[PDB]
Amino acid sequence: TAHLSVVAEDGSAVSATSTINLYFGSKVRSPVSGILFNNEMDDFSSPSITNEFGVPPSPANFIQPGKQPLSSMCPTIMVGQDGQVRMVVGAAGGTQITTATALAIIYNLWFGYDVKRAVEEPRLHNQLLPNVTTVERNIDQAVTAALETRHHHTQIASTFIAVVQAIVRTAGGWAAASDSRKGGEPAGY
Amino acid sequence: PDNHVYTRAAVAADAKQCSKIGRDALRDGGSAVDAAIAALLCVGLMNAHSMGIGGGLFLTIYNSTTRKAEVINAREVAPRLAFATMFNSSEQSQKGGLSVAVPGEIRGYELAHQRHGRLPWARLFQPSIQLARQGFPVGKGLAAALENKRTVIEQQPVLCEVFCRDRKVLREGERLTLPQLADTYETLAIEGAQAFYNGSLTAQIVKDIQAAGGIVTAEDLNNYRAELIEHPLNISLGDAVLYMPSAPLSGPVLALILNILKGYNFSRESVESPEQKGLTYHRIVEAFRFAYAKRTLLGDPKFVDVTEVVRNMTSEFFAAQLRAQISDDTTHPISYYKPEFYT
Ligand SMILES: *[C@@H]1O[C@H](CO)[C@@H](O)[C@H](O)[C@H]1NC(C)=O
Ligand SMILES: *[C@@H]1O[C@H](CO)[C@@H](O)[C@H](O)[C@H]1NC(C)=O
Ligand SMILES: *[C@@H]1O[C@H](CO)[C@@H](O)[C@H](O)[C@H]1NC(C)=O
Ligand SMILES: *[C@@H]1O[C@H](CO)[C@@H](O)[C@H](O)[C@H]1NC(C)=O
Ligand SMILES: *[C@@H]1O[C@H](CO)[C@@H](O)[C@H](O)[C@H]1NC(C)=O
Ligand SMILES: *[C@@H]1O[C@H](CO)[C@@H](O)[C@H](O)[C@H]1NC(C)=O
Ligand SMILES: *[B]([O])([O])[C][C][C]([N])C([O])=O
Ligand SMILES: [Cl-]
Ligand SMILES: [Cl-]
Ligand code: NA
Repeated sequence: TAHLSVVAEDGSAVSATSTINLYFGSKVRSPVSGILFNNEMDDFSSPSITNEFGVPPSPANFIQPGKQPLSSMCPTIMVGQDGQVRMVVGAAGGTQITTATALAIIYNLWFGYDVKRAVEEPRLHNQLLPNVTTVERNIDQAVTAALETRHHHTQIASTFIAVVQAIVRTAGGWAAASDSRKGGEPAGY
Repeated sequence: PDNHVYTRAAVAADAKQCSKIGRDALRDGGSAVDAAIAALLCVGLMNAHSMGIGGGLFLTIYNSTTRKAEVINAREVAPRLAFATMFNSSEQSQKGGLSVAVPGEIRGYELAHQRHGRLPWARLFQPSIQLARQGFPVGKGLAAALENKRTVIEQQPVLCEVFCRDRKVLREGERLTLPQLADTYETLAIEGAQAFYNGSLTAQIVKDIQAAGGIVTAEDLNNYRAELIEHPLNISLGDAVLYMPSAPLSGPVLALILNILKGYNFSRESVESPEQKGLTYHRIVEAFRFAYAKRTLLGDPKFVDVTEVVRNMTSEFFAAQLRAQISDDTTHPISYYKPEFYT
């Protein structure tokens, strides 16, 4: 998955999230065209496949011909009451997309972190099933302690949690950030 | 510190070269949509593990003149020959031709460009055709993905053909070229989206998917449509509106997380001491747990009736009912949050 955020000089914006699903998709590359084909069928539930201990397959998300599988993607644009874009945000990272997008928004909108900090700040994730909270390796360990004393069991992410690209309007113009977790950088004028 | 502030316009992509390509499209008079497409075509090269013309996408688009937002749905669909019981193991659903859904990417670019484009279609491809031919150093993200999937890549000659050197995956900094994709991008630039769906590329797409055990047919490609959504999901937060896609995407989940949390009136004070910060992050996790409990009823709204589910997930009053169940002192067992597998 990849997320891109764009604001043009006229104030119009695009938040776009695109995916072939797993790394390298289906692992089927055309030798002629070079196209690397998605494995988006894996995002459906299947009655015969248990994905997680104790978790039933979801019937709302079974395969039918012509159906689209449920996605965690959530490319978002926040607009102020005056009609000007405030934030363009989204994320990559499977089921961590939605929580990471929420966090980037919380971090900027409510905690008052600038856009680069909102992107770089450590994240955490819980999706109910499975029943664990995943935290990034550099999270404030007072947060880990606060979670554990409230009976959450935590685990540290082996790599990182999601990839966020964001733009926020400031007094100075359009502030942009790409996530160091994946290595991007923005550009503009 | 690594901040980037622009007086006029900005592109935040996950590779610097693709951000620059988007920016150059803007500077040349492109719309935000033109820039997005040019950048996306580049990300499909530099982060080829992540996305590209073999996949699908969603776009959320805001027009500052009309003050209207729209969504373009170009996510992949299950082919006509698909059925509920087609897979019996994770391997079957994840690897090989049968795992392939009908790609939507290029029809999405086309619909977005028809509605909002300023630059010629071919101009959007030109910088990526050059990049794919000249090659580029493998970046951090792609290098880590290559390492993670080294075994499968190294044992598949058609992947090795582009992603290896001396029979081993490329490492960060080593040059990657994508010469066949460059040619495909050129065909798309010249012949348009129809080349992919009902034109010169189609038979080969079908041949490739079927050779790998799949069931995508020409009819599937011919019948694929991107979809314009004139009324995306929104929620009000303070003096702002947040536009996001509804089912089959996770706008309803995001909406519920934020609507639960908005009643706590978070501010900079919420993170100013360890006591406050700890409680704040606990509350965030509990909001996640409530929101994900509701997610299991979501699916493609053309196939599943999600009307009432989504109404609740986007209701501030419903969210207040959930926030009232968040205990400041403890988390709870799974059943507490009432995950439902049926309505
Ligand atoms: C799974 O089993 C069902 C029932 O026998 C069958 O229709 C389907 O073809 C199987 N799928 C695979 C990939 O073996
Ligand atoms: C934004 O809306 C205006 C007014 O209807 C229209 O003239 C313009 O084409 C739109 N911009 C884009 C990029 O679609
Ligand atoms: C193009 O579409 C028509 C039907 O719409 C079909 O007869 C023809 O075979 C298609 N060509 C390709 C290359 O898919
Ligand atoms: C939010 O949602 C619905 C669209 O179905 C509509 O009642 C309302 O106009 C939308 N608000 C904005 C600001 O677009
Ligand atoms: C929506 O929420 C109400 C509680 O406010 C609940 O009674 C109802 O069952 C929910 N509807 C669905 C479809 O879950
Ligand atoms: C999930 O974790 C919580 C928090 O410690 C615990 O109360 C519960 O027993 C766990 N298991 C289930 C099935 O919820
Ligand atoms: B991406 O590689 O992070 C996968 C996203 C996919 N699981 C979806 O559409 O939610
Ligand atoms: Cl990304
Ligand atoms: Cl190639
Ligand atoms: Na930055």
